[PDB]
Amino acid sequence: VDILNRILWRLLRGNLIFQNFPIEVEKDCFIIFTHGETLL
Amino acid sequence: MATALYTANDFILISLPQNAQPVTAPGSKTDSWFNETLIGGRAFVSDFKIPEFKIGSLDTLIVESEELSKVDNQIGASIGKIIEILQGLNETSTNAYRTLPINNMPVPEYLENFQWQTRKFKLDKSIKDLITLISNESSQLDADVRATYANYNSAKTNLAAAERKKTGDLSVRSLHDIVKPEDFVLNSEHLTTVLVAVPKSLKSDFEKSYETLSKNVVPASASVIAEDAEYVLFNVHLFKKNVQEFTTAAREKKFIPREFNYSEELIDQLKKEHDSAASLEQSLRVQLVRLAKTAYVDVFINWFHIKALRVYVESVLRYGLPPHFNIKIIAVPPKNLSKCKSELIDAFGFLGGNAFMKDKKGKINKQDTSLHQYASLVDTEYEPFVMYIINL
Amino acid sequence: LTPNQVNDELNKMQAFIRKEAEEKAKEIQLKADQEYEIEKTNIVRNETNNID
Repeated sequence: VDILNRILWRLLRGNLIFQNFPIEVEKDCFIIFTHGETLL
Repeated sequence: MATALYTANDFILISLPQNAQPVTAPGSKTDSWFNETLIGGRAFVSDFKIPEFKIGSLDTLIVESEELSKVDNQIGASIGKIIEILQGLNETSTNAYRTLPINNMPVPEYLENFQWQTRKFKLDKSIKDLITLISNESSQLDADVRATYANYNSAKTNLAAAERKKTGDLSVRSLHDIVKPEDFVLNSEHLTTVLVAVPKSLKSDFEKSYETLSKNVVPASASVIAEDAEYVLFNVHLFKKNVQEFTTAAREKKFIPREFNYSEELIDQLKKEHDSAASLEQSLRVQLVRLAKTAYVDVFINWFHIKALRVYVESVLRYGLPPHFNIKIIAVPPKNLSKCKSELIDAFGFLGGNAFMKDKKGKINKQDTSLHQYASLVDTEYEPFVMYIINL
Repeated sequence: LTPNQVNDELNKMQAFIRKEAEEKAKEIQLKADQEYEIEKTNIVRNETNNID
């Protein structure tokens, strides 16, 4: 989750609202809000 | 902080929205704050107001930033090599070409009068063509400067081989500038001349031996025509058949024969090789020093064209509207960069993030990690507002 | 986050979306006029030679 947050923050320079909510191997959810287009 | 510092000023290029206000001095003016407050007033501000450009759509916008980052780094590297080709040539020694004119206007003075250059780069053209034109120009120019410096290095190597042949050390050397019609005889074919490269100790040994090496050896021919530190170079005349006996007999004594005859074409061609090699290195060096200096300026104008573009497009991506921005180039005096960078972060940082913000300073370049490289193509550490650091 | 950050990021967000729609919509309609003019000429040109 943290490395996906960092890679999407380095790809979209800012431009995102990244959340995570633990699903209750352990896993996790994520919401991105890719504000715009052409990187979707 | 630095990356090729001589005595050149360091620059920070900033852009902001026109609604932005500092929080470090509330109610103050941005333009006034840069000159007056900013690092104890020793901050020299220069204009650097970049015009509007054709901005793509949202999908195309991501791809426009990705390319600006790459192309920026290429041009920046390539210029670094050109400076080096000069440094090595001794055309840049104390200081030269980082403060030197850029079309009859010094580097710091040129940035202040730099607002966009309408030399061939137009605002009736697309963004895409501007990145392709500028980058092509920059690559192509570097490749010609590199091809001549490679050829020059080769050319030095030929000349060096040649001087030693024309006199120095004997092991491949045959003389051709010390000819004479009697110390070097060959006009029919009966007589010929063999030259013998003899170590200094062995010089007496040759003067005694020369006659005995073969039968029919001409009298008193043994004289040192040329002499160097390691070796003494002799001429002896003898009959052509006898040259085989002479050479083998010479090698037992522990001399080393160097074979050179007095054919006219031989003498002429070796002499020619020395001359032709000096003329190639000479012409080349004059065109090559000239070509780099001419290349240097062009790649300078082109490096700043990308940064201006890069900064503009980025500003659009991060702040949104207005598309009209308040943009400056601030000249930092050497080693105050870190202190300058921090002050700007505190004031303006809230605009681009109220949580995406941390304190930071200076510029560190690495291949250890990709963090801290301030780029939109690889993952870096997110700056709180658009700021790019230029090191000269 | 902060209230200020989230509204700034919402005002930026829809500004791009409206802008992306204006910019694409311009190209479509700019090409639609070139297409009108061409196709009208072609249809005549073919047929006036037939009447001839």
